[PDB]
Amino acid sequence: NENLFASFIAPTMMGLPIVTLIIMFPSLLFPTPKRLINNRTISIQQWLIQLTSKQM
Amino acid sequence: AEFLSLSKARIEAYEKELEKMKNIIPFDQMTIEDLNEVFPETKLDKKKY
Repeated sequence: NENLFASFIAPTMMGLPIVTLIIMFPSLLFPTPKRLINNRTISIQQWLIQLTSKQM
Repeated sequence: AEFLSLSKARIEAYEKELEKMKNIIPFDQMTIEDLNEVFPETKLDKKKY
């Protein structure tokens, strides 16, 4: 009888706030450049697609 | 007469082919359309791989 765990009883809530903002928001994390050489933060997004476009 | 001029246009078109290659890039980070003359683009569903 050394280490007694505890618990807390509380409702676990998957509520539904305003969704159509939250859906659009991980689009603006990815930009798209109209340039030949890019700016070393799109350039590791642009490489990550090249990989898994060559397996599907 | 003809063969020195038919090679001269082949010298003249080759003199224009390199000078257009200097037109495409003014810098390493230059342009996404000026590099779209030598390296090609096409219509829908050309590049298989």
